[PDB]
Amino acid sequence: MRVKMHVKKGDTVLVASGKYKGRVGKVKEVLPKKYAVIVEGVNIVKKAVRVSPKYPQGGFIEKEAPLHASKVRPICPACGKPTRVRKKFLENGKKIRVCAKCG
Amino acid sequence: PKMKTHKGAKKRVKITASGKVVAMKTGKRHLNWQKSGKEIRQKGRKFVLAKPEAERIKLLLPY
Amino acid sequence: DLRPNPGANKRRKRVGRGPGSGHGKTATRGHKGQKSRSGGLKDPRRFEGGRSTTLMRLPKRGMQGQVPGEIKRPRYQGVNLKDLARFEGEVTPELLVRAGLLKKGYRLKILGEGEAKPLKVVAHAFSKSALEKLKAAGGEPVLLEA
Amino acid sequence: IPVLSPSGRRELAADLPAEINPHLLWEVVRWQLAKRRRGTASTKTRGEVAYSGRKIWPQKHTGRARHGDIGAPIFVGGGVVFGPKPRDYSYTLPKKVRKKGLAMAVADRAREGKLLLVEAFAGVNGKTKEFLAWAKEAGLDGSESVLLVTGNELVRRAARNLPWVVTLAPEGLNVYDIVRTERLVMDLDAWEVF
RNA sequence: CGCGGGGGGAACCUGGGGAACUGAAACAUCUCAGUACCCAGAGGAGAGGAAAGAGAAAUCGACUCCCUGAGUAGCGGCGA
RNA sequence: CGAAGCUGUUGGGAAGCAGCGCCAGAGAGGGUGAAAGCCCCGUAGGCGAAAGGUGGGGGGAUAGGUGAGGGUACCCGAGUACCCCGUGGUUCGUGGAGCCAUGGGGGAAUCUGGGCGGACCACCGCCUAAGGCUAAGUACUCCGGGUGACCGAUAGCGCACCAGUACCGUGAGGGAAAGGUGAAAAGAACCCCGGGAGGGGAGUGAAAUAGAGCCUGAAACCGUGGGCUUACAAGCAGUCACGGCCCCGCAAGGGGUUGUGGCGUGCCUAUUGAAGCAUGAGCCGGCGACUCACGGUCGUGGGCGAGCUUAAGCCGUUGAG
RNA sequence: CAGGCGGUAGGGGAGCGUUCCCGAUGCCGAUGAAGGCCGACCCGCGAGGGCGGCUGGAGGUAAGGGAAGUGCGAAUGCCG
Repeated sequence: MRVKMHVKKGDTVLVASGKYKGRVGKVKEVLPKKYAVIVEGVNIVKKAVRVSPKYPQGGFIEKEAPLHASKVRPICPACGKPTRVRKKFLENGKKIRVCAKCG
Repeated sequence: PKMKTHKGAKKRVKITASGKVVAMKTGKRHLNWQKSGKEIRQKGRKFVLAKPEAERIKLLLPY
Repeated sequence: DLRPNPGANKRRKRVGRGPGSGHGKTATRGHKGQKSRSGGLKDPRRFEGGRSTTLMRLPKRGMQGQVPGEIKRPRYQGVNLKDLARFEGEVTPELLVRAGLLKKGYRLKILGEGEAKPLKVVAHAFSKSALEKLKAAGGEPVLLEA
Repeated sequence: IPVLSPSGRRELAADLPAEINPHLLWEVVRWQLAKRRRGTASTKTRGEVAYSGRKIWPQKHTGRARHGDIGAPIFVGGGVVFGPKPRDYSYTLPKKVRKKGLAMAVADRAREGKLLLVEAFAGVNGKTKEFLAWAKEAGLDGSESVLLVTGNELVRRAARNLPWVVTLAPEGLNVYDIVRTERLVMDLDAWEVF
């Protein structure tokens, strides 16, 4: 394969692949595609330790990898990110847009 | 593969049209009998009554 | 068209074979008291004989088996009429042989049996038969000489 | 075949008198089809196969079981027989049939609804949709299948994804797939081949 | 001083050395085989290579690879 | 860079469906919580490659190569050819065997000369040895690729798991076994058995006949425990028979087992000749053996049919041609 | 309807069971492909084919015919 998926927090956007509702980003790696952003409620019961809040049983989490989300752009729907010829920044850029030059 | 037919056999025999296995025989090879008397003469050709079949084959490429 | 169960056109049969089995006549060979099945089983090209296969003979036809070459002579080609009395326009080889059928023939010879239109056709050598069929009743030419 | 300017086209003279040789037709055709398909696999063992430890165990006694040749074509890794052979065998035929076949076939496939403007427009000849726009303005729709010969890159670099349909251009001939189809169109009788 | 070069590299080169089993329903010519296989330089190629040619045709016109010729000519205890 | 709808009701969960809206020179393929074009990765395509460096065509191309004839008139690859013997190659094993290198001695000649058209003389023909260099179109594979009616992890590659290891060797040598929880370890919390080990609950958990020689899990080998059998008794043992003896069908019966009576010499390989202590048979599973190339040659549906059939290429073939 | 019918090798007739092909941008398919344990119905003389139940956990390939490393009790066989 290869290292090509998404980006950083900002807002990202939670969805319903069996979960529902939408929220902001958090963190994300590409190797296996795994990452996080609160919401996804999952608890990993710890072992016979204690150092931490105490012995065994874990807590809150998150969990996913592949596709299955979106981005912010209120009212109407959302689009992509075009280019630059003689406008604002030289001939580069792009920070998630509605369909004009914002988000 | 190939099967390069055998010259010798073909050095003598022939299938007279009819597919008949016919050719020369063996005998009057310059007497090899002696006796001034008489006989030798007798000679000719002849088919084969059971082998002939076989033969013709190893000569289906050369003809 | 379609794939309207296009089986076949009557008779064929891929009649394959197979290893061993216990059905019908499967499993056997046919022989015994006749040893001959080997890793390089005979072959089997005629083989056997057990009597020089009547090869007690000998060759007499002496005219070949020499070595480098054979007998070198320009082609020897005769003929017959009942083959193309059809067209003529001008009966000359190449136009024929070189066409329809028939192969090279340096020197030309002619005959056959049937009849035809006695018309001049290449003749690097012909037969009396044609003479009459192309004399006071036909047309014949001449040979090479070059 | 058009209905704009040109209007009218009929044929079958070819040889209506006979037309009854289906047997051999389909048959052999089927044959070469198999050929093309690449069939490359190997066979192994013969004498050696693997440069074995070369000869080994005893005899007389031995592990009770007989043996000498370390070729042990008895396990799932030893010699066996020649099942495949990259020699997918190169058999074939001519054009003296590359013809007659489809002849009788389409004739009856004309009783189906052949036709073939021999050259028709559609529009941008490069925009898929619009091409079909002449599919409807003609009378076709994904169901009874068909094909066609368009000797021009034009509609080629256009027809793109031709499901249920043809989208040819060059010349190779694909009767078979027409079997699973029906109607069709041509690029000049000449394009087919004199 | 200069390089070269020993040394290196799966097949494919060139060369120099060069078997036996097996066939021949024994066996000694012949066979496998100039194969297996050793040693020999180099290249990705290599080897080869330009007529003291072919051959019979008032002829063709460097050398290599394929097309057949031709399994023909022939080799041969003319035996395999 | 790229192309284009969802939706609720049920459904673990929805790639389920209707009502229908959609880009589509681009519906290849890998795929993300149940059989997904409009969804992560692509696929028509056409952008462009460098700084690094960097393999070279085309272009130009540089020093380094390119008239005709006429008579004078001497001059050119030697221990060389041609003899010779032993020769090898040549299809050429002596044979009427030339020419190639000849190992051995002989042993010249240089164009009004010199080699071959397979013996010694006579006519005629193309070439000019004994300097060496020479591309192109040729072979090839560990991998890169692709694909591959290529195998698909007791395969295949020895080998997808840290093997050319354990290991056996002395060298050489030789060679193993050993892939698979799951959408996510989320991999076990806690408390009573407690030697750590190995237990029960609970929880996560769509799923613990889901938890670490855990995928699904048969077969030889295991009895808990159930049901039908048995201590006068003789047998390849199984069968067929009335009978009785426990599940199931209202019924008809269907069953399971067996009493006795009857009945019973097996099985796989060899041969005048078998069941046979003539062989083999651990046991169950599991692997196992004439294609196919090419080549020869009788039939079969066929077409052409005195006529009936083109290799090796060249354009082209996603493909095909 | 007469007839035929045991029958080793051999030699015919098919049929059957057994893995890729297109059909496969066609069709079942989680109210299940696939394994299976069971089946004491139906179809197959057989080959088998079914045909439906419970365990079973991710795919299958129609009619058709087109290709075949199989139609394996065993060889003191290979192995586990």
